[PDB]
Amino acid sequence: GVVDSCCRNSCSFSTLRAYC
Amino acid sequence: VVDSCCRNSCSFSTLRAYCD
Amino acid sequence: DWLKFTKTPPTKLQQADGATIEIVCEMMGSQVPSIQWVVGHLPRSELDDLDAIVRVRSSHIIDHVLSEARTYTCVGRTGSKTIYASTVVHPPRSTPEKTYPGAQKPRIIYTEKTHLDLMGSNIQLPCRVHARPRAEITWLNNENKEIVQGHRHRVLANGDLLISEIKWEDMGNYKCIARNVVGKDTADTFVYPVLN
Amino acid sequence: RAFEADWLKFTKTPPTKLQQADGATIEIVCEMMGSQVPSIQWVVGHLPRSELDDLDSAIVRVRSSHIIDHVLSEARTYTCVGRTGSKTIYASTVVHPPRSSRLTPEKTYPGAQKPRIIYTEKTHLDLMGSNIQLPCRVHARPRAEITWLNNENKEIVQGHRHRVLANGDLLISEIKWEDMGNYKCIARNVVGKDTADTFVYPVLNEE
Amino acid sequence: ACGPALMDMLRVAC
Amino acid sequence: RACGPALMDMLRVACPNGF
Repeated sequence: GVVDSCCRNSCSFSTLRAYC
Repeated sequence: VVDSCCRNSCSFSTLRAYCD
Repeated sequence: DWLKFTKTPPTKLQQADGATIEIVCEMMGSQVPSIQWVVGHLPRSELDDLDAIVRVRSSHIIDHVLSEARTYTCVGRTGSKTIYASTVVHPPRSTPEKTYPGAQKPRIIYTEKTHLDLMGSNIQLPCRVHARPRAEITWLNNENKEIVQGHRHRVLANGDLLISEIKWEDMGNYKCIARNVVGKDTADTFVYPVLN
Repeated sequence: RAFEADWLKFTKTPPTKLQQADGATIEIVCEMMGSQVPSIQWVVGHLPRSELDDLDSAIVRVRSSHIIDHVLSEARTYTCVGRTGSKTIYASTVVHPPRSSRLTPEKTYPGAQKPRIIYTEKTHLDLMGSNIQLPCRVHARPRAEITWLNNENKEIVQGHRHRVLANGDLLISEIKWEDMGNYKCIARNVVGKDTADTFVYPVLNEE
Repeated sequence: ACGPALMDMLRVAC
Repeated sequence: RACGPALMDMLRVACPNGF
């Protein structure tokens, strides 16, 4: 469910890598 | 030439006239 | 920093008379890697300019029958890292060395499949067509409207689209449309702006 | 146009043969002038047909040089390809390795490298209100950093019109005559610098 | 919209 | 001004016949 949270915000980097 | 063109802008047409 | 193939060109190919072969090699890696092709056996020779994440694809078009086998090496380069694969194309068993003749469809030979960067940073997505006659580049956007040169965006001399100081609104799927008389080709570069 | 002319001519022609003085660094230069923004490309070997792009006003004189920084195991031919529009010309250099060597053949010289600007435009003529992209392409290890000087010689700052790209290319937009002059590329890294001047002349009009 | 990209990105990145 | 022989230099390559 990366897309739902990370994409929507959208997230930045380290948050993305944390996912993964 | 230089005087003709450099002092003011020169047309592409105008430059050709200079060619020998 | 890293660099990995995501698509690798096959290590051997067999040509077919009357056919046009497109070799495709793509990679993902840090800070805008750059793909380059060279033909022949070379040991380690060097090129071509020494002055965020990106997945970039590039292809080589063999549009004329071979007179001998040849090797085409696709070279990837970001910063310290450098990676390579080769394809050997055997000529068919059945005019060699004569580019096929007359109009050819555009094939987009250099594009970026996915681009990640930090906001406020200017990015330049590339479209390099290969097509005869010479094709025309039109750039669609995230909501599929033709680009306007607003100084927000600028389509460059080479077909590369320059999106200045990216922001969230800008995130999405950008498309390149290359058209000439005998057809079209199209490619979408994702864009995702990460934040500091 | 049209069926032509689209032209292309050699201003500086690479020499037909060179001898690699041992542990030498050989830089081969070819420079050419023609219509549109020509492109120089280098390839090693003997090749029949060739492949550059392909994504198709103005007259431009371009320089490009190839840097061999390692000792050759065998002779090699270095070919410079020039292509504006439907034209193509090429010139070739065969570089003999030295007679004897105290070095490993085919091993890039190790060490710091002073910048060399390998790709520059000596003269760029285009019509007023046209956008130009001047190049500086450096070959320096460590990686060099490009500063651009205008005709006045004042450094260049990001803005409307003048703008410096990631490639090192300087992009001037909707050019006026106020812009005419000589523009300088300074490439500098930890060991030193090299410089290039790109003469620009906006033409008019018609009008 | 962006759904697939990150996953498509995801495999490669880590 | 600055163009000076830049033009002259350009022309000699540029034309069929040069000066």
